[PDB]
Amino acid sequence: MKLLPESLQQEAATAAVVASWVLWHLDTQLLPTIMREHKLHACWAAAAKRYNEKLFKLNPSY
Amino acid sequence: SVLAASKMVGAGCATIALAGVGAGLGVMFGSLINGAARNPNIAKQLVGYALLGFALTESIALFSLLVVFLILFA
Amino acid sequence: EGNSVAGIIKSVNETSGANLLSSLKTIKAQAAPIYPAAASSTGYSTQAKIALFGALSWILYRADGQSKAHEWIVDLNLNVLQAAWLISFSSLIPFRAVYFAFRGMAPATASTLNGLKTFSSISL
Amino acid sequence: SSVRDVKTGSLPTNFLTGVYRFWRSQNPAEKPHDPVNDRLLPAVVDASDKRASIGTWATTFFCTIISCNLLGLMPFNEAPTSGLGFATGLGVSVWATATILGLSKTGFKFPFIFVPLETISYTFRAVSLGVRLWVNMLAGHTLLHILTGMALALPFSLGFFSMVPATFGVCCLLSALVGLEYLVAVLQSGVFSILSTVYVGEFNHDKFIGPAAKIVK
Amino acid sequence: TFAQRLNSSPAFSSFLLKREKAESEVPPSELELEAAQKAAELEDPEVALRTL
Amino acid sequence: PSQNLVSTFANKVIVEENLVNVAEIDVPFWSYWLSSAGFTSKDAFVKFAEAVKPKVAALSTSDITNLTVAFKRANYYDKDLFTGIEANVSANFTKFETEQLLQIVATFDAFNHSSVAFLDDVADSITYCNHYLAPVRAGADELATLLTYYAKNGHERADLLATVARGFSEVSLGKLSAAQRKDTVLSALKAFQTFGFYPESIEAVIGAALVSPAEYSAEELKEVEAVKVAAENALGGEFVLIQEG
Amino acid sequence: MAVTSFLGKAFEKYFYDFSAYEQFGLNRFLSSKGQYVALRHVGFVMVGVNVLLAANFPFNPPFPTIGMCPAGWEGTWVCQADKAKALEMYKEWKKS
Amino acid sequence: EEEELWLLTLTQQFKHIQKHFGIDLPHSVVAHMDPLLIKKIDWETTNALEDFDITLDDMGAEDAKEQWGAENLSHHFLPLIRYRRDLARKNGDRYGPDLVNG
Amino acid sequence: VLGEVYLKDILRTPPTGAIPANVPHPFQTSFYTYATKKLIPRHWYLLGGFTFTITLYGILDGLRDSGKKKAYDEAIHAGKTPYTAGGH
Amino acid sequence: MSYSAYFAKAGFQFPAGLSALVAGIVALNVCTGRPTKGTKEISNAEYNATPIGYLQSPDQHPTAFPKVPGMKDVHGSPHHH
Ligand SMILES: [Zn+2]
Repeated sequence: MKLLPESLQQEAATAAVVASWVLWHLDTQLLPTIMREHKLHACWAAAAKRYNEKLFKLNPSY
Repeated sequence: SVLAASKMVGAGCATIALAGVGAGLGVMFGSLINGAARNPNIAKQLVGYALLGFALTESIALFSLLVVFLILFA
Repeated sequence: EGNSVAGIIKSVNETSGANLLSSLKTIKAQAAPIYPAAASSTGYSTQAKIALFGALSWILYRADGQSKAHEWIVDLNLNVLQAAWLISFSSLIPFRAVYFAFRGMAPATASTLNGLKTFSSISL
Repeated sequence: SSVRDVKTGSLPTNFLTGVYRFWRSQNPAEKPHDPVNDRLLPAVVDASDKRASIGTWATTFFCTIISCNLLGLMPFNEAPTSGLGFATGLGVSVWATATILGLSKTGFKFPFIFVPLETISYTFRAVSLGVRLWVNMLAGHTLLHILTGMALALPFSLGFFSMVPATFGVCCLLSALVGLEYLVAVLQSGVFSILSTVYVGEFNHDKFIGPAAKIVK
Repeated sequence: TFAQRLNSSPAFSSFLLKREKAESEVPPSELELEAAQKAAELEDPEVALRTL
Repeated sequence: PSQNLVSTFANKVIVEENLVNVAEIDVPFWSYWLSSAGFTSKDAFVKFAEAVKPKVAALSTSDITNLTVAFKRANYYDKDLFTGIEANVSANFTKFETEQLLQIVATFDAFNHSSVAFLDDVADSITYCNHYLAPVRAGADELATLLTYYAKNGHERADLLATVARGFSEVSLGKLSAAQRKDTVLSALKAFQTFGFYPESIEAVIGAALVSPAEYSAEELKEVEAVKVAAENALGGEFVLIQEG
Repeated sequence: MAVTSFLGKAFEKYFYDFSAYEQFGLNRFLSSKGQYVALRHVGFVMVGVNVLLAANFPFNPPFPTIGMCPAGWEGTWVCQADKAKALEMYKEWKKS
Repeated sequence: EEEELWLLTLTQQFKHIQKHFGIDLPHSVVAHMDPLLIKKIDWETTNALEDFDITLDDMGAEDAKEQWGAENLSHHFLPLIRYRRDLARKNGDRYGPDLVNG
Repeated sequence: VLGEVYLKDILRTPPTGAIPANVPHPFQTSFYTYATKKLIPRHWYLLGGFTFTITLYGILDGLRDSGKKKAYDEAIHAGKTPYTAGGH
Repeated sequence: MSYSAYFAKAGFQFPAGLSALVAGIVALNVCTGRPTKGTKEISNAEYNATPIGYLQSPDQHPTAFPKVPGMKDVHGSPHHH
């Protein structure tokens, strides 16, 4: 049993590579998709009242 | 091999700090039970504090164990 | 691919009065969204076969290195102790409740879409 | 150059939405004194520009650390986190990220014997953040290996199918230990990211460039 | 209903959710069931014209 | 004998004609990067304009704003080309982003080129087709260029004014230098007085002239005070400065 | 004709339908289903460690014995604590 | 039936989204049906404002959250706005909402 | 009437012909846009932290190699073996 | 109907930039600068001089399922000082 590895810098660079890939994949592939779903639902839920009142005012059918 | 003998003796004397950290951790978890009994409406908040508290408390155990490793396998 | 409602309008205006009630179902089926039917079941993907063969090669390589190791038998028994928990998680975890809990984690799936109402966008 | 199609409402999307909203909620934005409207909206957008992305960073660290921590519990696998350089490199990385943010706030200027004592107390966060998670992963694997040898010894020196109750008891103890290792894997990933959020939120505070001139009524 | 649409979703075709039903987690209301019946009745457009 | 050879190779192959003849494949790309590197010669851009002129109407939005910025830097105005660019912008205005439209409107404001349909499509694209915080990321000189463009052409669009008034604040005006801030404040206040539109964010313009009135002359201060009194009457109160606290 | 389709359907039928808690009628011996899951977990561990030890044996264990042998190797080449001595004793035991 | 295409396409698009959204709707069908909403959403992720509705919740800004949602779906009224503006242009008048004093 | 040309790229119906391709984010398209728009302006603190930890661990590897080479040098100068051979 | 068959059409797919992740981990594990663990960079004359079994140290070839802990598969260099 050894505490230290063969190279501390190699393991540190492995951690940096893995975490930087998780950062790029999060910011680039995951967070656009997440925010497309979330901001569609949130924009509709935040604008339902104003949207329906504006469309009710525009609608000449009544 | 008097150095390795003292390594075994020193690691066995080194892990005494786990007693104090276990007594403190049990005090903190018993207070978590108490604080959930006082006000359960915020209980899922309190457990979070407990975990965070356990977190920092656990670190005092690991700085013990690290010294044990620094005694045993350095 | 044009507007489907514009196709509904053109197809309804293009029919005669005698043909309208007969052709309403076909005008409905023409401007209805494509839900693509199930294709023929094929082989596994290139990436799926790469994943399975790479997982098997990693498992074999790690089991070989665990055999070569100094405390080899406790390595091969740690594998049994971990596979036991992977077995017991398939039996313990309430996967329907876990699915709906994760659905509650995101606000997009926690509630229904509250958006356009019918009375605002009606056209008499 | 063509991206893949995603089903809306998938379980990984919902899980990562909840995780991101959690680590984003750890450092909430401050309410301004003025009401938020179009006069205050560039001040709000610049406040969000000056705030560091601790939600993205904490989600990054949570996902990578829980992935390595759970890799430690798959068969034929050890955690990368149980390595010293990996876990303590992540810890020194979070401490240096917080320090680089706090230095850049102070104009890239480095910071009455209270200042070296607080310097050592702050500098020990670099040791503690990585050594905690690394020590927990190393201790759990080491404890399992020592415990497994004792369990193996019981049926090696008492017959394969000749000692059922003691072998059953020690395998119950080993199985409860592996369940504890699952709990410790999840907990230490969450602890690393919570302490990451508090360490960077010590320096996340910035000036709100609000309105300097207004119509009073 | 929303539960029937969840049962027809891909997520309930996956292996860990083959035998599960979404009604057992949250059942549909009486309004939701009668509105699913009413919408199935009004899926014929000629019936909708006559009804209106 | 290599020096006579390199003198023969240096005056016949590496010339401006082969430079503008290799720049025919992707001409908004090449005109953009050659104009940024500093190559602003007239005859090359005369060649470049008839290079793009067929294929303008099917260009991308990034290539349109690249070509328009390049011809802004070369200062060469081709009426049929900018009619083609204006028709491209008016054709697919929903695809254009606000920063691209601000660069395009800056080029169309350097010359006096405008249609009614182009102005309505740019205002519709900035207002409706783009994010409402896109003027916040703009920089107040670009927005003041757009405001003076719409004021010069007399096109009144109150929704576009309410959109690009959002970009004027303490932040975006504080990003500018002092002369550029004075020019931007004068342009924005003149355009807002032309339109008769005094939003709640005009005061961040007015304050940017009144926190530092040392750079402003007396007639410019009279103009700023005229817009200040007009905004006081429109917004419904009196204009104070806020101190540090 | 396909192999992975039958493998998926067969593992589904084994995972979901095949239940030895009701097929063997273990509801009389055990209280609940979760107790059966815990005992099947620990029984999986016991059978696995016995198959590994039973698989390849007789060998000098790298894990610490508590001073107990397998009752057939008092001091041959399996219970030896020194490893080089156990190696040469294994060699003179393998020559036989 | 002067403007029934615009109202009926709004009804049909929202009915399909609301029918399929959290269940099985692909992202491609959403970006086909509402491309400008996806564009305005991508602007927030691009310009590091992907937590802007969380920021408006942290600041307690319910009016600004309503304005944010209404300004993201503001393009749904753009076909009607352009049609009525072209009608008023052919009649020779000005469009009412375009003017500051309208 | 309000034609289809007013609805051209603003507002579309659900697809009847085929399901289109997914519209990429600008970050999914190019790494240059991600790097210049979000990775460097927002995450340069994290990148500087990774750079600092790799630099610092290279320094620690240098110190460990210097101490190890020093021990090896005095071991071969003392005439003894620096390493234990062992038993195979 | 539903879009279930549309998603069943697409097979298993990797995370989008996983090839860059595996390339970075492999490039960290093979481009180290130092030689392979256990091995020593010797001269070309010494490499061409020695046979295969003498060049292999016994510490680098452990026995697969060793009956005794410390069994090595090869016995290298009986000719030594
Ligand atoms: Zn292990």
